[PDB]
Amino acid sequence: AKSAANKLDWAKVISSLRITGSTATQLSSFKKRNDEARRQLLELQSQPTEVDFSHYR
Amino acid sequence: FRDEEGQDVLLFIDNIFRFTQAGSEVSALLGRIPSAVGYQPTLATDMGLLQERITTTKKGSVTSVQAVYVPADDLTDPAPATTFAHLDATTVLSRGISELGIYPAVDPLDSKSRLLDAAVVGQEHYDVASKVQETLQTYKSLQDIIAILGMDELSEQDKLTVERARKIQRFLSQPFAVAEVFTGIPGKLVRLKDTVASFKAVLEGKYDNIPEHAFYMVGGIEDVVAKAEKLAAEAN
Amino acid sequence: STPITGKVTAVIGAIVDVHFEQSELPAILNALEIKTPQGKLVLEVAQHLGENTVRTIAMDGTEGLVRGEKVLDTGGPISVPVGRETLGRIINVIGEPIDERGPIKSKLRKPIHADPPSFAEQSTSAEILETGIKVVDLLAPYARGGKIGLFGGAGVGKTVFIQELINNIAKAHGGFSVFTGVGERTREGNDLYREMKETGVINLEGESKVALVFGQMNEPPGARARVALTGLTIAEYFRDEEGQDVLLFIDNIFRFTQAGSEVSALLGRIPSAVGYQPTLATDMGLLQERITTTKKGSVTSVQAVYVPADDLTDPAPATTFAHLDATTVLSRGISELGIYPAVDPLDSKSRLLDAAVVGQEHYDVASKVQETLQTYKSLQDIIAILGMDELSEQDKLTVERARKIQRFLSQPFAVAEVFTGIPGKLVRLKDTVASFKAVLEGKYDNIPEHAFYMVGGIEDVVAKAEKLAAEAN
Amino acid sequence: QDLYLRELKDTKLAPSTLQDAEGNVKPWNPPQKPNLPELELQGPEALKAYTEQNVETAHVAKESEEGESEPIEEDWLVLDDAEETKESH
Amino acid sequence: WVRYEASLRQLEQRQLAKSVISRVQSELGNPKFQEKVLQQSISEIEQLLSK
Amino acid sequence: KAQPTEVSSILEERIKGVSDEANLNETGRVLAVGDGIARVFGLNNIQAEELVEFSSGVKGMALNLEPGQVGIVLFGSDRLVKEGELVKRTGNIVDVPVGPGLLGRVVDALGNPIDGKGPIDAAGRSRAQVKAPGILPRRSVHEPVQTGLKAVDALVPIGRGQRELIIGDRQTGKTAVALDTILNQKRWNNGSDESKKLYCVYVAVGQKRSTVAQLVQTLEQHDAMKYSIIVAATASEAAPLQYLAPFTAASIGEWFRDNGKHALIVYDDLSKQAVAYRQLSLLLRRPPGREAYPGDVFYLHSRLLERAAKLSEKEGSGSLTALPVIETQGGDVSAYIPTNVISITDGQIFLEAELFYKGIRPAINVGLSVSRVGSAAQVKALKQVAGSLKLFLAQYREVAAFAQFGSDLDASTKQTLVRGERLTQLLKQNQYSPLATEEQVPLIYAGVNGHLDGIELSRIGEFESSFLSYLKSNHNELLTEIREKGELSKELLASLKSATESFVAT
Amino acid sequence: TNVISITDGQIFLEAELFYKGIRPAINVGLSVSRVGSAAQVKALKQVAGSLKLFLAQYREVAAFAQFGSDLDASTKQTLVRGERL
Ligand SMILES: Nc1ncnc2c1ncn2[C@@H]1O[C@H](COP(=O)(O)OP(=O)(O)O)[C@@H](O)[C@H]1O
Ligand SMILES: Nc1ncnc2c1ncn2[C@@H]1O[C@H](COP(=O)(O)OP(=O)(O)O)[C@@H](O)[C@H]1O
Ligand SMILES: [Mg+2]
Ligand SMILES: [Mg+2]
Repeated sequence: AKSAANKLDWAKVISSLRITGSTATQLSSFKKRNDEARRQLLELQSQPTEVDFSHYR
Repeated sequence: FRDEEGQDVLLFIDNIFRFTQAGSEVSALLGRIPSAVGYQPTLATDMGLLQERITTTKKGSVTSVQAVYVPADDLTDPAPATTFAHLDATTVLSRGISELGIYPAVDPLDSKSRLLDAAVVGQEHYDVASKVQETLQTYKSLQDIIAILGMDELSEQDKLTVERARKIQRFLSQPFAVAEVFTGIPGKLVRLKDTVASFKAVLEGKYDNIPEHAFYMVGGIEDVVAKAEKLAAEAN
Repeated sequence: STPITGKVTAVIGAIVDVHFEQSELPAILNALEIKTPQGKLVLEVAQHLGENTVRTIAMDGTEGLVRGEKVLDTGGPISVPVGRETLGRIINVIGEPIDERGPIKSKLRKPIHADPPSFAEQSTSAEILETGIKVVDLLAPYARGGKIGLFGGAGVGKTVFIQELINNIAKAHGGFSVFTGVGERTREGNDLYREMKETGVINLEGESKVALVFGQMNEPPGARARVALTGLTIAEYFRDEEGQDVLLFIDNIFRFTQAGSEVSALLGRIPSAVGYQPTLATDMGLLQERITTTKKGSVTSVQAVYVPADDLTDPAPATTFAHLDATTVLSRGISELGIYPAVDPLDSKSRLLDAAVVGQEHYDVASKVQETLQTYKSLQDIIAILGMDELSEQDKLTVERARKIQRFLSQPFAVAEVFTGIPGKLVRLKDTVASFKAVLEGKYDNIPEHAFYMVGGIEDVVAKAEKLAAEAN
Repeated sequence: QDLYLRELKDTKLAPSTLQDAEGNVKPWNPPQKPNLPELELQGPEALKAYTEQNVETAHVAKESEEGESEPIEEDWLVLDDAEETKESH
Repeated sequence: WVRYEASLRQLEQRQLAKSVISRVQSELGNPKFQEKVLQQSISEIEQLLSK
Repeated sequence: KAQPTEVSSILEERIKGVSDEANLNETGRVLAVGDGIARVFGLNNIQAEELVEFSSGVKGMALNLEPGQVGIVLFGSDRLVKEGELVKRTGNIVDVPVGPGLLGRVVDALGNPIDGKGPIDAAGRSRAQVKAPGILPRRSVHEPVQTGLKAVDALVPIGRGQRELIIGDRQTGKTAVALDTILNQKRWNNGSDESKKLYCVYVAVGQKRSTVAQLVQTLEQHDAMKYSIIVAATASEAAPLQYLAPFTAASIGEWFRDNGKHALIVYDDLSKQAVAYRQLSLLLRRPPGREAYPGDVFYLHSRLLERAAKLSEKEGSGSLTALPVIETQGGDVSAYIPTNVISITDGQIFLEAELFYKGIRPAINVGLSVSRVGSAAQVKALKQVAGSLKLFLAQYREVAAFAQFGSDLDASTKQTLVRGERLTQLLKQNQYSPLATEEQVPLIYAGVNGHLDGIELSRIGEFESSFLSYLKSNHNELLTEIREKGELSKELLASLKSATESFVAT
Repeated sequence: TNVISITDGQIFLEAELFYKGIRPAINVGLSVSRVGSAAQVKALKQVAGSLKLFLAQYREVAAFAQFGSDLDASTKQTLVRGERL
């Protein structure tokens, strides 16, 4: 579902060779990238957030 | 097979050196004083007893191919060094040439055979092989002078000889059909006459302009020309 | 009780054969006593030869031993006094005090032969031991609970290196330290004992937080072999029963292997490679595995390996490399050019050189230092043959920078002021990593390489450069 | 088997007061009733952070801040800054 | 808590090993050198009855 | 604690039953016990290399059976054993417990648990000395072993049943690359497909106990101890234990191999096993061969390694992958033990300090590191796909042959030098960072197109991480496509080229 | 190697220095003392404290004599001092 959003974002980036000199658009890009990377890292590393009282207790 | 059946035999023994290794292995516990390099005292004896029974008699012929493993890449080890005298055609595979990318790894200098005679392979074949050998020898004598000082200091004739010998060394590599696992290029069957013609053409300087890469991992001189053309096409 | 009397049958150099009667055979490594006129001689049962004959190794000189002399079995292996009583005392292999300060009033005497603590280990190899030596604080960090090798051949400077290690660490360490002096110079031991006495490290009428073991190379092979074991007994008793972090100190761990080969030559064993004892690996592992962190307490080891004939491939130095968390290889070639200590920057190595423990900054600085030094060594051949001109600008800059770092690796030691002539410097880890980071960026390229010679931090480099540029020039 | 039964009840009675019966511990003088159940019960808490981790202190997530409701100054400043850089594309 | 309980099991095994010395000393002073000899003799007799 | 009680009762009842029916008469009596070995008279019916039990409790094993006396190597210290002590022959050749319960446990040479985690649950007992599979039962190595490091996977791939030697100098990354190979298997071992699961067996022969603790904790952290097996032969442990531990671990791996499972056994060190066996021979009165090494160090290494093979479908299609090590002395590849083991293993992985300090973090010496199965035992997406990935090794050899020492001939030579430098820059991989093939393939492809215009060599380290992140974002379809299908289609190659161009543009 | 490992210092004597003309030879750099430095005569220590530095400086400078040039004034002074030394 996220593929369309960043696909169009980098399509705008490919169009953005002419609006060069911007300050925080690229900064906001790395901000989104860092936030989504932290998303997928926390979702991958997240073990089942419950104590297995049947066995692990 | 040779004597009773009266048929030509190809006795392929892979790494015959294991026989002498096992002989030296059991010799220590057999109450035998070890020989040099910790080998059995009888190494020449039992090894020759094995090797002589491999021969062509009046009843049949045995075209045996025996691989020999040299310990520590040392060609002076007693087992292979003594095995050399028991062998008609010799093909030495040194690690150094293999390290340069030549996958057949056959060092062209010590790879010598008794058949290399003008009365056997022909005068032109002997001349081409001898010219190749002197080119590689001149290259090898110029290892250190090029490595530590530079190819620029050599004379124009010496530079030409060095580059021709580089081309030859690349041309020695040949695609083996069973070696597609490593090369990734289909194996080629270069004929004897084709090889002689290609190498006499290269020695004559006919293809000095062709880059050294085009001789890498190829078959005949036609394959060299095709690879050079492909390289020029992709380089643009 | 009933004494176990044995008769001497063979005296082969340092090895004595003892014959007993039926069912009185001492086990392997038991201690046997003979009442020699000069005192008592202790024999350790090395092998059972059969027919109720035991092959033993002498703890002292075998002169004056007559075949058939009575041999008394102590009932167990050699027992060395242990506890805080032994702190500040000098003890030989046997266990009797040799400091002429009266007998040691130790409550217990643990045997010198003990099993390793097995899998009671901890993976606590993450605490950097700040020694003050900038090269080891950067290239090969030392572990508080690990083992330090400190390799080197003749000369090189291994003894001053270890002495500097005590001077920087044991003065302000939270625990006790043990020095064994395995097959070294007796004058060196006397000087180093006096040095601790002056610093207050060993206070005769005081705490005296350090126990000393000796029996230097003037002693027979059996001594040089078992002095490491008795020092290990001291260290293990302090480590387990006292629960204290112990600073082991072995001045030459190689001498144990040398003595083992010496006795094996007379033990009827076919020699191993380079004529060593076949069990060299086995005894070496048994020795080193008594030096472990263990659940209770911790040990720092700190070895000093002598490479025979400056051969790093010698079987004993090759074997000890495995049993060492960090090593400090001192190369004689570096010693020739004068960079002291003569530690090889790209042969020391340490398991602690990982970003998780180091911090990814000091690790990167060390990696780039190794980069420059490896490139320098690779280019030495053409530098000698051709010169610096043939190299491109990048290679020339790299060679000059690597020369600067290699000069900077030299550090004055407080125990070597008589040799350097310059007061010793103790460089903190953060100081040296910052200094070498600044050097790597090229901030001090204009400064001559000689300003890095016998200096401490980068501030000392700047000071020396200014002095050379103004007062000298 | 005399070699068996006597060693068996010896190995049963020696820890009987230790484990089966509540007779403290006879083989060694130091008490065990107030030591492993009581003194070592906080052993995992002693090695770890007592009253800091075993309680699993739950910090409520801090509310994520934003533009702080600035619909005029922020937009105008962004437009002006983009105008400054648009003349030098 | 899991490896604390594991260490507790290790410690109780170690304390049983410590009490093993008292167990051994119990039979050391026990005049056991007569009943044990008879039992091992009759065990040997039973062993050789099959053979 | 009823468990110690009933286990003690059962063991003592078994002892009573053994005493009731023993009739041991030809049992031996020790004549002369040396340094960890004893010569014993008697045992007229002893089998060769049969386990024995000394009266002191130390176990033994019979290498040389001289007339009258037999040499017993002790699996422990010689403290307890004395002259005239009774020795009890176990009646069976030395074996090691094997099965799936060994997973998650650390055991000694004999297989006894040393991690203090309880008794070992074994599906059976397999001989420590087991004949290697014959010519027919094996199968050609085709299934790759995903090591997770770029250089070794691209240049010297390891497959199921292959024997690849990690030959190198001291502390040059041998056990490190062994560890990355060990850890990379967590991707498949956490799944359900047993045909892709690859159980691990580490052989810590000659390593110190602190190193083994480091190892076991490192495997514990990265969820790897559950599928790995640690056979530790401590240097302090008796030399016969060091000699035997790799054989017992080989039997343990053969258990997985014969049951349709794939096992990776890393014969780490094995030079310590070599010297331990040298000690065994040199106190067993066996005259040595070269440099005081006994005659059958070659036979020993070959017989031990040949047990690792890829079984055929008729034999369950199982595999047993060997990763032996050689600790060379000063980079001496041309030494007896090194070249001996190289002649056994299906290729070698060379590591020297030269490349280690030169920057190459895997320290992969592409020259002397060769794999005997290049096209096979490799991921299809990584083998040739675009052709250049196949002659990758030949290109590296060319780059070595015309490195900076060679004269920069022309623009083609400059481009070749830049390509080689960027490629060796790419191959560096941080420790404990197994990089999967679905992520390896885009990076290797980027080393052929878009590699030359890299902004400084040092920045390729962060460029690799950024390219991984780029492939993760709205390109995970490509990653899973190359992970699942295995081969790369023409449209897939075009998409990868487009992604590489888009990234290099940024 | 082992003898150096025992003794308290070494006095190396170059063969080329013997052949070059330096009759006592003695490599001033390789030769080194451990415990005689504290035992050295105090006046001799005062007058020879910097002698080691000058000889080391010559040992470094003599590797610069190939490119006979100005060589900077300091190196020329060190050479013209250490040769007389
Ligand atoms: N910090 C230092 N400063 C100057 N010289 C040193 C230093 N440390 C060691 N040395 C040198 O070490 C050499 C011999 O040292 P030592 O280690 O005692 O010999 P060995 O290793 O044979 O026992 C001497 O020549 C001395 O100059
Ligand atoms: N990615 C890496 N690959 C190899 N070695 C690394 C890596 N990162 C760090 N190292 C360092 O290199 C050393 C590797 O040596 P190691 O594999 O332990 O050899 P040995 O076990 O023979 O001593 C380690 O001590 C480690 O600190
Ligand atoms: Mg010394
Ligand atoms: Mg390793």
